[PDB]
Amino acid sequence: MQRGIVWVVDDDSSIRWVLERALAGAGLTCTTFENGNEVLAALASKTPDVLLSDIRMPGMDGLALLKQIKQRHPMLPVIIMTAHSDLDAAVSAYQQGAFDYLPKPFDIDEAVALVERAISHYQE
Repeated sequence: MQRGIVWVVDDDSSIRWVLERALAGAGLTCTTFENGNEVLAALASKTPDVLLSDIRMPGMDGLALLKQIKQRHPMLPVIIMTAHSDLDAAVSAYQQGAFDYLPKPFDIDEAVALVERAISHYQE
């Protein structure tokens, strides 16, 4: 309902700036690493309110990371974020139980509200 965890794994300072500039400014918990690999160590420990997996970056990938949140506990809200590459998953994801497609670059202005959009579904 108010504030929450925000994990964004991507390889780009351009998307990391606007992102951290939105959360840190909105009081939302800002979190970043680089590739799904890093997020893994954090995933096994806890689960964010919403993450934007990336399937098109020099870091690692989005399948290896999504395979955890999907297997470990797919009940959590997840959003697919990437470019034309691997965009085919944008469809299958929906049938699998995806939330939406927030490709980058994007406007954090809309993301800030989209972050809670899913969290609400699991209102405590």
